[PDB]
Amino acid sequence: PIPEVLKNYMDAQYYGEIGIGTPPQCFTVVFDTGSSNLWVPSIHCKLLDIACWIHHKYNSDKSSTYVKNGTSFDIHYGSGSLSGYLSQDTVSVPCQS
Amino acid sequence: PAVTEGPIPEVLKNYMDAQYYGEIGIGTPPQCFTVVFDTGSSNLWVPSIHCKLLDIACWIHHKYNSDKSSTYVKNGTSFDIHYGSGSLSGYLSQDTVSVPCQS
Amino acid sequence: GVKVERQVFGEATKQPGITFIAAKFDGILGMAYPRISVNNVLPVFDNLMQQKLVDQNIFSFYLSRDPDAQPGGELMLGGTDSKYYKGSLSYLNVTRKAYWQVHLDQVEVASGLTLCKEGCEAIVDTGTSLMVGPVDEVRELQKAIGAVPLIQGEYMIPCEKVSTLPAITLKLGGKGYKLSPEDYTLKVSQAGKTLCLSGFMGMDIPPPSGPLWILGDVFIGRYYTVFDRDNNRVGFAEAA
Amino acid sequence: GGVKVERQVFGEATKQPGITFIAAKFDGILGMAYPRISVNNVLPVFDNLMQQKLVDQNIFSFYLSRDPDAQPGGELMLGGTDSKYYKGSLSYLNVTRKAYWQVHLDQVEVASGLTLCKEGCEAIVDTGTSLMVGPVDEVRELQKAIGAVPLIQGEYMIPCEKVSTLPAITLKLGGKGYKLSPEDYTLKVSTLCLSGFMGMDIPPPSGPLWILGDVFIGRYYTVFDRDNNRVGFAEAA
Ligand SMILES: *[C@@H]1O[C@H](CO)[C@@H](O[C@@H]2O[C@H](CO)[C@@H](O)[C@H](O)[C@H]2NC(C)=O)[C@H](O)[C@H]1NC(C)=O
Ligand SMILES: COc1ccc(CC(=O)NC(=N)NCc2ccc(C)cc2)cc1OC
Ligand SMILES: *[C@@H]1O[C@H](CO)[C@@H](O)[C@H](O)[C@H]1NC(C)=O
Repeated sequence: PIPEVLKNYMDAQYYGEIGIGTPPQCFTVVFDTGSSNLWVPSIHCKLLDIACWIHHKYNSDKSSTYVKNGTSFDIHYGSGSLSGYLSQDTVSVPCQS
Repeated sequence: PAVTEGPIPEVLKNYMDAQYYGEIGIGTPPQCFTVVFDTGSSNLWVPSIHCKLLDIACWIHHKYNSDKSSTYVKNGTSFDIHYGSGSLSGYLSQDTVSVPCQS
Repeated sequence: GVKVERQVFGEATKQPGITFIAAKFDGILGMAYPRISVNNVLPVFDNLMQQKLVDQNIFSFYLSRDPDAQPGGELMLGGTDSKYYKGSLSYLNVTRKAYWQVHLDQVEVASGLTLCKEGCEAIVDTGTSLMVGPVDEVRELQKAIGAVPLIQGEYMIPCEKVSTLPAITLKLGGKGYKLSPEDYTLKVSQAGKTLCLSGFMGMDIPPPSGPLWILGDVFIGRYYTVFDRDNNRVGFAEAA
Repeated sequence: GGVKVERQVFGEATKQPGITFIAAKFDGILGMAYPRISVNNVLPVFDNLMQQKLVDQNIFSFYLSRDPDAQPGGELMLGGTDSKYYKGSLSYLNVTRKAYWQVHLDQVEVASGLTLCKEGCEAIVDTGTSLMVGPVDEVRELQKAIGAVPLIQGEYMIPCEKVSTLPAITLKLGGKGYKLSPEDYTLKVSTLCLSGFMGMDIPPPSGPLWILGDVFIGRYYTVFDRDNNRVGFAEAA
């Protein structure tokens, strides 16, 4: 079995490190059993998206296993919303970079 | 030299470049409270010991107790303040205000 | 580690609000069923399953409630870490394969109050920090535990009263899952001031999905949770 | 070394709705504007301190530190001015309306070129406001001009890498020019850079009004004269 160390922030946020691409690009994610989709901030994110400024961004040009989809997505969580576009790549757990 | 009293310095505490508050006293003997010396308002208010249980702010802040002051004068008149950020309600009272606390 | 080949994911370009500015994580890796997947994308674990990358198609969660314990938690892909739980796992069958949905027999308050008396449906959610229940039912609960409403269905308890509070038992699969007041209350400190946040939140989940109760990190914190995909069930143990 | 204001009417707050006061580090507020804007027309603390002849000069001054590390964090001087916290001479502005500490603002020139408040505005010197406040549209122009982007509650964020590159903002008061360097009108947060300029519309008869908050006062030692009904400013030290 693979152990994924989780970081605890104020008993409110539990997140662990993952990898997207070849070579893996590191990102911290919430392993949410209440949702069924994987998403990370894109490098092609809007300048208006401030959250993007202080968070890791996926760059498809730096990955060799990246497969383009392009299909637009729209997620609505109780707390917030996000939209973007679909992509396909290799997901490493833990990061392994 | 033997000089006359002069001006009163009220040391202020800075919290995150957002909050500037100093210590004051209400009553005889003075009960300490920290206040914002707001030049944008003209009213003095502190939390009362008689505050409603729903007022959570009250739980973690110093409360005035009129029974512990000898210079307390009851008025009872209700009040309501509206600031650009927030609001509050209560009742009026009269007492001695010390600057700094001097307790 | 493990490598999940040919995984479809979303590259977020717009994150309106403040929600994600505040957040310490970069994204979300969903682990519920493929039914609740946006644009019916095959989720990470379902792909990891299909690619036979694990022997057992199960995943475990240990969440530390210190909070500053090192590590602060663990996700075990393809098994269960015995060093983080006490006794044996007690399994509950998943009622609807969308969320990790189980039947909740009752919500019991030691002092007297019974909620969800005829039985409800609950979801085991790692992306929720508190316990969630219907607005009216949770309103009864906090009247019963002397808590007062703050804002956005959140209630606060005077810290001096936390000692005196009653336990809250959740009846799942016939067994009883007690939460002591220290389990269901959060000592939130800020600007040198301490408040006690109730681990119970009022929120109405609309149908067809709802009504639903949510067993969040408050629950999973006190009970090591196991998510079985081969047998479609959720197992619980006392966290160590 | 302190004062005792006898027979002072104040409010004992019993209801504080919201989260505003939960968050707050202080217990209450001691208002220092004119008796006109006093709720239930109660005589304010300083007006009482004046009436009781507890000071020689009926003036009060504020020094506010712009580094939360520094000790003291600020100073309120009742009945005078602390010369150890200011440079050069005070430059006085006459109060236009005796309610708030209201002064006429000639212009707000952005070094880059843009000029807000071109025909002149009315501003209030407010210690209970941390940021600078101006009309929503005028402040919107300002942030387009400094490459800042909006978040919520009329607040704007600037990429920190761009703060060096930013233009100064001069406030024309009483004929003199009060410059704020980008480091003066920007605050580092959590690491995010919050613009010291906020958009908010104060409705009439009171408004429209600009608010010179702690951002301003922190850079310019502020004097509040009640005998002469004026506000004095000096380069803070
Ligand atoms: C409530 O306190 C107020 C404030 O002292 C009292 O009313 C004021 O009385 C002063 C004289 O002491 C006047 O100059 C003010 O103009 C009055 N206030 C208003 C509203 O204009 C009031 O009488 C006290 N009430 C009770 C019941 O004792
Ligand atoms: C800790 O930060 C976040 C964690 C996770 C998410 C995604 C999410 O909304 N997850 C979730 N589990 N929602 C609860 C729920 C409510 C109703 C039903 C029907 C199901 C589930 C967003 C977060 O940013 C604030
Ligand atoms: C994008 O991904 C989805 C899910 O795998 C797939 O059905 C769809 O065909 C893809 N679209 C394109 C244009 O590649």
